[PDB]
Amino acid sequence: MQTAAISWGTTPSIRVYTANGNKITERCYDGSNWYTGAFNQAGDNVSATCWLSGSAVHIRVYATSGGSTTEWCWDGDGWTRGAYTGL
Amino acid sequence: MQTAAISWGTTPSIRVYTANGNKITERCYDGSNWYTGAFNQAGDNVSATCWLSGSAVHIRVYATSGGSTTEWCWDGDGWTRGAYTGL
Amino acid sequence: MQTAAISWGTTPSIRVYTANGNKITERCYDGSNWYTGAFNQAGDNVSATCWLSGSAVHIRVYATSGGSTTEWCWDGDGWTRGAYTGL
Ligand SMILES: CC(=O)N[C@H]1[C@H](O[C@@H]2[C@@H](O)[C@H](O)O[C@H](CO)[C@@H]2O)O[C@H](CO)[C@@H](O[C@@H]2O[C@H](CO)[C@H](O)[C@H](O)[C@H]2O)[C@@H]1O[C@@H]1O[C@@H](C)[C@@H](O)[C@@H](O)[C@@H]1O
Ligand SMILES: CC(=O)N[C@H]1[C@H](O[C@@H]2[C@@H](O)[C@H](O)O[C@H](CO)[C@@H]2O)O[C@H](CO)[C@@H](O[C@@H]2O[C@H](CO)[C@H](O)[C@H](O)[C@H]2O)[C@@H]1O[C@@H]1O[C@@H](C)[C@@H](O)[C@@H](O)[C@@H]1O
Ligand SMILES: CC(=O)N[C@H]1[C@H](O[C@@H]2[C@@H](O)[C@H](O)O[C@H](CO)[C@@H]2O)O[C@H](CO)[C@@H](O[C@@H]2O[C@H](CO)[C@H](O)[C@H](O)[C@H]2O)[C@@H]1O[C@@H]1O[C@@H](C)[C@@H](O)[C@@H](O)[C@@H]1O
Ligand SMILES: CC(=O)N[C@@H]1[C@@H](O[C@@H]2O[C@@H](C)[C@@H](O)[C@@H](O)[C@@H]2O)[C@H](O)[C@@H](CO)O[C@H]1O
Ligand SMILES: CC(=O)N[C@@H]1[C@@H](O[C@@H]2O[C@@H](C)[C@@H](O)[C@@H](O)[C@@H]2O)[C@H](O)[C@@H](CO)O[C@H]1O
Ligand SMILES: CC(=O)N[C@@H]1[C@@H](O[C@@H]2O[C@@H](C)[C@@H](O)[C@@H](O)[C@@H]2O)[C@H](O)[C@@H](CO)O[C@H]1O
Repeated sequence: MQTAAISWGTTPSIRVYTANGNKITERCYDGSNWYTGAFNQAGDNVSATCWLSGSAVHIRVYATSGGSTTEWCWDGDGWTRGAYTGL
Repeated sequence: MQTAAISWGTTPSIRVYTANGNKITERCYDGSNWYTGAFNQAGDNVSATCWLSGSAVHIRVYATSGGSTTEWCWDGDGWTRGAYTGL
Repeated sequence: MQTAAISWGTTPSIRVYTANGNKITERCYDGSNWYTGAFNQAGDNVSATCWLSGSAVHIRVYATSGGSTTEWCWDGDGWTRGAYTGL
């Protein structure tokens, strides 16, 4: 089981991505309880990065399944497939 | 052997967490030599994130041992167990 | 195959490091297409962190090959070996 962690803002908000059993899932903290996030994609390995434009977070998650990495994008309205390609 | 890296401030300070042999340890840079940090917890996988409140760093380390992830918190006065729960 | 991801600035710029087959490589985004970066070093595991001094990025990549981690530094003019030592 393998994780990636990101955080932003002053609360802060935290997101922890966990790869387990070929599934990546997401747990979320926004200042009170931890909860399960919307992100669900295939993979055995995960990394992530984020940035703020004002108060709005943008997240990129790099989900690797076997020999292929897929980027997933959060830009305020759902998870969308990004343009990233690997070697 | 698997690592996680965080950094903050303008020096910068860097912390590198290494999982090896079911032990996670910490090496630290604050502008001169690298040294061994106080963090020691069980795990075969590690991620980390941090933020600043003014000059004061807050660190969260996610230590995974088998099928369970535990959060460890640095908030200026020692490492304490966090509220994070996984699936 | 295992990745690390960093990002900076407002574009943003993103760097994704991938360890595969004992080689770590780098893919780069600066606002248009993804491209292959200059970084190439040995390892089966990678983490990374970065910071800005004004507009200038500084990157540290921690490349682990077997039982040894080596730090690699980007400070505006090529990749150089850092002072990091592990246990
Ligand atoms: C508190 C919370 O849950 N916020 C989530 C929110 O997730 C909800 C679920 O709580 C609910 O059960 O289901 C609905 C779908 O019917 C939804 O998935 O979704 C919102 C809207 O996308 C998002 O809240 C925003 O979060 C940011 C954090 O900076 C900010 O506070 C903003 O004002 C909120 O509106 C939350 O979604 C999670 O966080 C995202 C950044 C991303 O990680 C998601 O995958 C998470 O589910
Ligand atoms: C330079 C240094 O060592 N700072 C450490 C400091 O660690 C010391 C050890 O050096 C000494 O050998 O043992 C004592 C215990 O008897 C202690 O563990 O501990 C201080 C206080 O917690 C902390 O320094 C603070 O670091 C921040 C960095 O932003 C800042 O400069 C502040 O002004 C300092 O007081 C250092 O602890 C390390 O960094 C922490 C953030 C965390 O990573 C720890 O696990 C590290 O040991
Ligand atoms: C757009 C781009 O490619 N920028 C790279 C640039 O890489 C070039 C290659 O494009 C070309 O094919 O080969 C030459 C060697 O002959 C070179 O490797 O290299 C520049 C200069 O080092 C660097 O651009 C700078 O990037 C920063 C990003 O913040 C900023 O925009 C600045 O103004 C640019 O000058 C790019 O190098 C990449 O990014 C680095 C941070 C690091 O990740 C490298 O390993 C990447 O190759
Ligand atoms: C926000 C931005 O800089 N660009 C968006 C486009 O690219 C997506 O995000 C960037 C950061 C990088 O992760 C890409 O791989 C990813 O595809 C995106 O394609 C476009 C879609 O309409 O939206 C831009 O805002
Ligand atoms: C600093 C903060 O926002 N909350 C602290 C509490 O939660 C701890 O930190 C947050 C960021 C998250 O990592 C939690 O899982 C973690 O438990 C903490 O329980 C409380 C203890 O007295 O202190 C708050 O400051
Ligand atoms: C930029 C800085 O704080 N120090 C540089 C020196 O150390 C290198 O960078 C730091 C952040 C840390 O990663 C070290 O392990 C790494 O060696 C560097 O040795 C020196 C070389 O001339 O340049 C400093 O600017």
